Amino acid sequence: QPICGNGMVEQGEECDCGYSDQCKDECCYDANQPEGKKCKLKPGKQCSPSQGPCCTAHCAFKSKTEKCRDDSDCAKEGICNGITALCPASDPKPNFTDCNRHTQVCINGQCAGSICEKHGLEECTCASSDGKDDKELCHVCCMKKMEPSTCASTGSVQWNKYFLGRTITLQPGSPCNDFRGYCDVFMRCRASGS
Amino acid sequence: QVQLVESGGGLVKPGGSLRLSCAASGFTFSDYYMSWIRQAPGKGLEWVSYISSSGSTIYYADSVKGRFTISRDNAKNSLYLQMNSLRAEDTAVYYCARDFYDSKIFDYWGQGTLVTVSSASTKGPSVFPLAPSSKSTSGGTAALGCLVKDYFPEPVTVSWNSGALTSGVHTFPAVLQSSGLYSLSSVVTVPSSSLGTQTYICNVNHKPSNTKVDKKVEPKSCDK
Amino acid sequence: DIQMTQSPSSLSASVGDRVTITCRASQSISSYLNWYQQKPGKAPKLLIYAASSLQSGVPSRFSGSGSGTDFTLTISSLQPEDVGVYYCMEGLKTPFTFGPGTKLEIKRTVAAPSVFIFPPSDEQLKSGTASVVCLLNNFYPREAKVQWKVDNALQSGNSQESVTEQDSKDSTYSLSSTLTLSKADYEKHKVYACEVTHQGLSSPVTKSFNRGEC
Ligand SMILES: *[C@@H]1O[C@H](CO)[C@@H](O[C@@H]2O[C@H](CO)[C@@H](O)[C@H](O)[C@H]2NC(C)=O)[C@H](O)[C@H]1NC(C)=O
Repeated sequence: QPICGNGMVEQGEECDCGYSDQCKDECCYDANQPEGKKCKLKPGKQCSPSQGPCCTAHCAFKSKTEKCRDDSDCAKEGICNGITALCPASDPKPNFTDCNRHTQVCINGQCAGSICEKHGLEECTCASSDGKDDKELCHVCCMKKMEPSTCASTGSVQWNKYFLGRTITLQPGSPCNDFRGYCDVFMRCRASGS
Repeated sequence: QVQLVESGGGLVKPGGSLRLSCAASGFTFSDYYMSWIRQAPGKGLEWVSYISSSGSTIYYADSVKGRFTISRDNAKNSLYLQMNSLRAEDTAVYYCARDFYDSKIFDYWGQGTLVTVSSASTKGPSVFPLAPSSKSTSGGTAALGCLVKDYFPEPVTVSWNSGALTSGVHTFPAVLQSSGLYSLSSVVTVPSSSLGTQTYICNVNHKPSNTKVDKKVEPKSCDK
Repeated sequence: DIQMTQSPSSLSASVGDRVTITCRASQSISSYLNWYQQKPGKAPKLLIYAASSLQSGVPSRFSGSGSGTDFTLTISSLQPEDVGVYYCMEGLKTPFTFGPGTKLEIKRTVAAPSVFIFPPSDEQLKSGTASVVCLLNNFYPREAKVQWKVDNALQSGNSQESVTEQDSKDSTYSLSSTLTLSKADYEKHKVYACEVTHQGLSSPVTKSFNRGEC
């Protein structure tokens, strides 16, 4: 149901300033207008703010080299294309950059995997015999490629050359304990109810 | 079953300290995390502390850190929550809970215990009966009650007929009389025949003054 | 800083009405959110552990839902025992935050308030004061009006009205005021009464007693 009038702009239409009582945007016809001009872009206008962040309030495309998307952990600042009212695709930050509070790396211009593969390793799940075995679940561990027996914590004599006494802690929302749990803010693996 | 009993809590002067204990009757007390959550008299619930099974993990809230010292004894199946430097905003009912193997967050709770940070002094509750109608009708039209006059901290318990009388019993927290005095009245409506058949008595326990009063309610019975 | 909003806060509906409560989150809180029910005097109780999961022993009419920043509790058929205050508490991105609290009353047909008048006790009279109590029981709605016409003189104010909560068993209310006076005030007037003006009473039915109290 792609209803015209919703604040979001869907296909078919091009601007959704809304109903007349709230359509402050002059670039767009009101949603309660005749169907010939049903949420259509006003004549002699270049863009509307509802189309994207690269439009001026005076219905003109924001010039090129104008910022539209902020810098992220794996994304550089987006500049307006000067030809479209939407922020174009941001150029990705370089591979393996420290991401997700240094728990992960910048892969494919996004934040996935873990820091283990930054050092040429792969991530793994540790396990303790007795005591506070929960804490280890929220502690990042790494393994050699296809060698599960090499699994060890980041902050250990093993992987010391890579992490140098850094017991990296998982971020809240990251799964743990072989997906059985999800790590919480208190650094306690938690989930899989019952 | 699961049953948690909380003891302590009362009238503490501003500042100072107080001790609170939670007793966990039936469950594997050494296999579950423990926690404390409190609610002010007229506000919402608010978490306080979260305790691991064998120590090694003791969190608090940013509003209580430096004031609350919590402890536990798995052998004794108890959960202590010592609190220091109490302010006026600590007047609340504190609830004991069990923060399960981090799942079904708090599967069970306790009834709590009120904490009053007022600078006043505890006063013994006078008990006065509210008599029924001596010109009794029949068919079930009657009512009787007890008045707990001048009782303070807050908490009072009323058990009509030593727990036998439960249906028709009504009780609601009182309001300050002129010179800072709570005065609660409990009321129950009973059949007119039972008014002349059984004996009806209110059992009131004022834990803070440690005064227990058992007052029976009988009709006026003038011209003795 | 995660912000927990709960809409609505106050809510009155009749038996069998479908009820929806929304817990609004400032950011993308995790699905480890549980809904709890509290009744006054007693302690809260678990209703729905994580997103759309019914706890054993909880009535099976409840049904959770929601993702991202919006979570929803759905009571399929409201019932007299569902009166209470409901809270939403999230997890895993949560220092155990509790929602503001959705209060929920019930709507029922108007019932006749049972009015009883209680003269004071003799022991209190020797102390120096006296307390006369008027009682209203098992009525709806909260609408009330109590007048103390001592010796037909409509003096008012030493009464302090206490209003109970809705009994889940029968969805009714209760109320009580307390007139307080001194010894000389007790002999100051002759005949005491309390007047009731509930809307379900076609007339202001008043219960009265002489000072002889017998
Ligand atoms: C740079 O980033 C690209 C985009 O993610 C990488 O390409 C993939 O990286 C993953 C990382 O584990 C590999 O599993 C895939 O085999 C790669 N190729 C494809 C087609 O997905 C790339 O490896 C990164 N590194 C370099 C040096 O380019």
